Amino acid sequence: ANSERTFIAIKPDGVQRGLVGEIIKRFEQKGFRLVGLKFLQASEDLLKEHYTDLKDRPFFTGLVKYMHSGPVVAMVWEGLNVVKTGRVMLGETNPADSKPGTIRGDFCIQVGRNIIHGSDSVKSAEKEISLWFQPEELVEYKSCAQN
Amino acid sequence: MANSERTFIAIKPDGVQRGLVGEIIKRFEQKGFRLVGLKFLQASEDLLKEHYTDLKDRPFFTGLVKYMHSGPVVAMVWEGLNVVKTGRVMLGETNPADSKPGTIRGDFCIQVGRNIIHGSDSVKSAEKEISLWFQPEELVEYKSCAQNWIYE
Amino acid sequence: MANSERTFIAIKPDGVQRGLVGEIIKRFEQKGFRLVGLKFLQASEDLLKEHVKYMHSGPVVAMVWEGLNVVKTGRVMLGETNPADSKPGTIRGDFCIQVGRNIIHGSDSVKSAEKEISLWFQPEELVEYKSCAQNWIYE
Amino acid sequence: MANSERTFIAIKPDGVQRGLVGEIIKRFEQKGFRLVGLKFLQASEDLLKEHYTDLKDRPFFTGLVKYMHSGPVVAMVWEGLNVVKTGRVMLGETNPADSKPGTIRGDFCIQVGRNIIHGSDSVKSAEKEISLWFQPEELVEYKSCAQNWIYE
Amino acid sequence: MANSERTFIAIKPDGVQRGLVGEIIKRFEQKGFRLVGLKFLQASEDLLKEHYTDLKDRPFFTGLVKYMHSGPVVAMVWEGLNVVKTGRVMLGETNPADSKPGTIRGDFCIQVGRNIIHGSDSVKSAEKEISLWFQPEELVEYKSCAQNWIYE
Amino acid sequence: AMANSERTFIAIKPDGVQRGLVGEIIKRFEQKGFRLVGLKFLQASEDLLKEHYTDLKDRPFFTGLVKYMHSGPVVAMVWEGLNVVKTGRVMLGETNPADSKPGTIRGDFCIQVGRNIIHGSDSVKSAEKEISLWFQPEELVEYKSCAQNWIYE
Ligand SMILES: Nc1ncnc2c1ncn2[C@@H]1O[C@H](COP(=O)(O)OP(=O)(O)O)[C@@H](O)[C@H]1O
Ligand SMILES: Nc1ncnc2c1ncn2[C@@H]1O[C@H](COP(=O)(O)OP(=O)(O)O)[C@@H](O)[C@H]1O
Ligand SMILES: Nc1ncnc2c1ncn2[C@@H]1O[C@H](COP(=O)(O)OP(=O)(O)O)[C@@H](O)[C@H]1O
Ligand SMILES: Nc1ncnc2c1ncn2[C@@H]1O[C@H](COP(=O)(O)OP(=O)(O)O)[C@@H](O)[C@H]1O
Ligand SMILES: Nc1ncnc2c1ncn2[C@@H]1O[C@H](COP(=O)(O)OP(=O)(O)O)[C@@H](O)[C@H]1O
Repeated sequence: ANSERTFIAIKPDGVQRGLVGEIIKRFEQKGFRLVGLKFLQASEDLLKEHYTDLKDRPFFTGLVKYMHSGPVVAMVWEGLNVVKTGRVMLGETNPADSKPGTIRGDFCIQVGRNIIHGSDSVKSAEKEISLWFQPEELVEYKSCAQN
Repeated sequence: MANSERTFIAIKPDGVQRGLVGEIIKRFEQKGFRLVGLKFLQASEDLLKEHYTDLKDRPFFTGLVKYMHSGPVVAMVWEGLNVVKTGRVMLGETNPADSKPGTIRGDFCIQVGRNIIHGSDSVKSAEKEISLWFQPEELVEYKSCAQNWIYE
Repeated sequence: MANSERTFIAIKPDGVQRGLVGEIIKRFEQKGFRLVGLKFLQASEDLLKEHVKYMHSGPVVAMVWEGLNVVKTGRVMLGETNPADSKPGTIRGDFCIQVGRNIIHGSDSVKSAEKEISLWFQPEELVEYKSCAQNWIYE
Repeated sequence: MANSERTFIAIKPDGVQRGLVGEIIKRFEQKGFRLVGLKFLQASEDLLKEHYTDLKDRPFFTGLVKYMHSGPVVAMVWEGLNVVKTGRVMLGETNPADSKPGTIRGDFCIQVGRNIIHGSDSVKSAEKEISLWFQPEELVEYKSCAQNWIYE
Repeated sequence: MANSERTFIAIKPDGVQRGLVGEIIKRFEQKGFRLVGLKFLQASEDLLKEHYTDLKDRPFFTGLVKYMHSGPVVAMVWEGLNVVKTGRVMLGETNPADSKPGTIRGDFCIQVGRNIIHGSDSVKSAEKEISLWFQPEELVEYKSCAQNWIYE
Repeated sequence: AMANSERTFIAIKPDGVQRGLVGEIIKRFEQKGFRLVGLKFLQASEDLLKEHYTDLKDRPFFTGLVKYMHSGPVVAMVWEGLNVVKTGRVMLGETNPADSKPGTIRGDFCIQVGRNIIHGSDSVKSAEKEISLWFQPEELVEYKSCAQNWIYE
C-alpha cells in the first residue's frame, strides 16, 4: 500500500496561470514521491480515451476541446493512500464546493476551468498512468525522509 | 451576467495594523476574482453604523463601531462567479474559532471581536455595502487576460 | 483567564529532520498565539510523556503557546491524529502521511496541557511578555 | 521627521493583470513601512503625461502613456525612514534584467516596457507624485503598534 | 525573435530529493518565462559525460557524473527574453557560498558539489544542451495568455 | 573534513519576536540546509547581554542596545554547517538594514540599525565564545538527517 500511485494532470488553464510549481510543491511537502513527469499537448484521441466515462455527458465535447487547447503537465506520484489523499488535496469537482486550503479551493472558480485532474481510484489510476506514460518513463528510486 | 457578481470585502483595523493587507488581497487574486474597487480610509462612525445597521440592537454594536473606527480600513470590491458566497467561505466563520485552517480568519485571527476582515453575506447586502462605501466612478472596468482560463 | 490558556506543542524528530520547524512556528505566530516556551532537546525516559524509541531517536522542539482556546484551536490547526483524514490547510494535512511517523504532537485538553507543560518546562523557561499586537487580537 | 518620509509607489497595469498586488503590498508591510494611501483607478491620459512629463521627448513616451492607460493602476503612499531610497532598492532597477533576485522587478518581470511597478526616485519627486495622485484627505494618519519595535 | 530565446534548466538529484522541484519551477513561472519542455529521468552516464564534456579533465568530473547519476533529474527548457543570462542570475553562482540571498542556490543549498540546479551559461550551450536532452517533438509550443502583459 | 561541523550563534532580538518573525527566520536557515543544534527562549539578563556585547561597551549606543535587548525575550540558536558563520552573516545582511539587500533577513524585514531583529556571530572565534556563553554543552543536540547525504558530498 506504501507504493500506491496516482495520476495527476495540470490542465491547460493551470499551466497558463503559472500554477505548476505551486501544485508540485503541495505534493512534495506532503511527502509523496515523484515518479513520472512530462509536459505535452494531449491529442484529441488521447483525451477522449481519458474521459471515456463522460462521452455521453453534455460537457464532453467542450471538455475535450478545452483540454486540447493547451499543453498539460502529466504526473505520477507514489505513496500511502496517494489516490484518495490526492483527491482530497485537489478539492471537489466544482471549485465552489472545494474548501480553502485545497488546490481547486485556493486557485480557481468555475467547473469548466478547474486547473487540475486527479485519479478517483486505484483502477482509474493504473489505467490513466499506462495511458499517459510508457513504463520506461516511470522512475523508481528511494526518496529521502520517508523510511 | 453571472460572471459579473460583485461583493464587498473590508480589511478591519486589526488586519491593517497586523500587516495582513497583502496576504488577504493575494488570496482573492490567486483565486481568480477581479479587483474592481480599492480604497483606504478611516471610516466615520456614521458610515459604520449604516454599514452595521442590522446589528443596531446587539449588545456588541457600540463596541463594534468604536473598534471599526479606531483605525483605518481597506475597502474593496471583488467581482466573479459566486464571489459573494465564495468570499464568505474564504473568510471563514463569524467566530474565528469556528473558521477552519485555510480560511483567512482561521489562519490569522482568534477572537470574534477582532476578526480582521468583513465580507458581504448576500448579494443584496453586497450592492448595499458597495454603494455605501464606493461611488460608481471608483469602480474600475477592465478585461483581464486569464479570464479565458478562469471562465469558459 | 480565557485569553491566558496555554497548550503544549511538540515537533517530533520527523518534523525537525524534514525542516518544518519554522513553518510550524509561523502558523502559530500568524494566528496570533503568543510564544511562551521554546526549547530543543533529545528526550530520554519518555515513559512519563506517554502512557518511546522514535521520540528518543532524535530531536524534539518543545513549545508552549498561549491564547484564547489555544488547546482546542491548536488541535484544529494540527489536524486529525491520522494524516488520512486531516484536511488541507492543517499542519498534518499539509505535511504528514502516516500515523506512525508523525511530525507533531499537541495537547488533548487543558488538563493534559497543564501536565505536559509542567513535565517538559521549568517555570523559569516560561517567559511572560506583553506583545504589541495582542490588543489588536483581543477585545 | 526623518521617520516620516513618504514615497509614491504605483503598481502598473501589467502588475494588476498578473495578480501581483498582494505580493507587492506584502513586501512593504513585512519591511515595516506604514501604508498611508491606497487607491485603485484607471489613470487619465493627462494624469499619466503629467506623471511622466520628464520623459515627453523620449521615443517610448507615447507607448508608455498608452500602456499605462491600457488598464487600472494601484496607487500607494508608504511612510518610513528612508522609504524613498529603500523603496527603490526593493523595486530593483529600471531594466528587470539588471534587477537582482529578491527585488520586485527581479522576481516578477522581464522587459523594461513591462516592469509592473513604479517608485519615486527622490523625496522631491515623491512630494509631487503624492500631490498629483492623492487628495489630502486620502492620506490616513495612524500609529501602528509595530513602530516601537521598528524605530528606537 | 529575441523573446523566443531558450535555455536548459535541470534540477539535480539533490534538488529532487530535498523537495525543491516546485519551488524552483515557481521562480521561473512567477518571473514570466514560458515552460517549453519538462521531463523526469535518471540520466545515463554517457548523457552526463557529454553534458559536462568541457570538464572531463577536471578532478571532480568523476564525482560529478556519479552524483548526477545517483538519482533522477528534472530536465526543463524555458523560453523568454534573455532567459539564458537571466536564468544564470536567478540561479546564483557555481559556489552556493557566492550565490546571493534571493537566488536559488543562495536560498537552498550550501556546497558546490551539491548545488541543486543546472542552467545553460550561453545561448550556444543552451542549444547544445536542449537538443542533447530533448527531442524536438517534446518541445511544446503555445501562446501563454500572460504574454501581452510581459512583452511590448 | 569536519568543515561541515562549523557552528554559529544566531539570536532573534526582541523586535523580531514581537513582530512575529521567529518562524520566517528559522525557515531560511532550514531551507538553506543548515542543521539546528541549539534552541532556547529566554529574557536575557543585563549581565549576559553586557558580556555578549563586551566589545561595544565604549560605544555611544551600548546602553541603549543592552536595554533594548533586555526589554523582551530573544530566541537563541546554534546552527551547524559548512561556513555557517560567514554564510549566516550573508543571510542576515549588513548592520544597517538600509545597506541590507532584498533577500536577506534584515533587508526584507526591518528598517533601522537600532532595531535589526537578528544577531549573528561575525567570526568562528566570536561564535564559540557566543555559543558557550548562551548554551551549556548538554543543550546542543546531535542528529543526522536524510538531507545530509544530499547537502554534502
Ligand atoms: N457541469 C460541467 N460543465 C463543464 N465542465 C464540466 C462539468 N462537470 C465536469 N466538467 C469537466 O469534466 C471533468 C471531469 O469531471 P469528473 O470526472 O466528473 O470530475 P473530476 O474532475 O473530479 O474527476 C472536470 O475536471 C471538469 O473540468
Ligand atoms: N459577540 C460578539 N462580540 C463582539 N463582536 C462581535 C460579536 N459577534 C459579532 N461581532 C462582530 O460584529 C461583526 C458583524 O457580525 P456578523 O455580521 O454577525 O458576523 P460576520 O462579520 O461574520 O458576518 C463581526 O465581524 C464581528 O467582528
Ligand atoms: N527603453 C524603454 N522602452 C520602453 N519603456 C521604457 C524604456 N525606458 C523606460 N521605460 C518605461 O518608462 C518608465 C519610466 O522610466 P524611468 O523613470 O527612467 O524608470 P524608473 O521607473 O525605473 O524610474 C519605466 O518604469 C519603464 O516602464
Ligand atoms: N570545485 C568543484 N568541486 C566539485 N564540484 C564542482 C566544482 N566546480 C563545479 N562543480 C560541479 O560541476 C558543475 C558544473 O561546473 P561549472 O560549469 O563550472 O558551474 P555552473 O554549474 O555554475 O555552470 C557545477 O554545477 C558543480 O555541481
Ligand atoms: N549606531 C547605532 N545605533 C544604535 N544601535 C546600534 C548602532 N550600531 C549598532 N547597533 C546595534 O548593536 C548591534 C551590534 O553591532 P555590530 O556587532 O557592530 O553589528 P552586527 O550586529 O551587524 O554585527 C547591532 O546589531 C545593532 O542592533
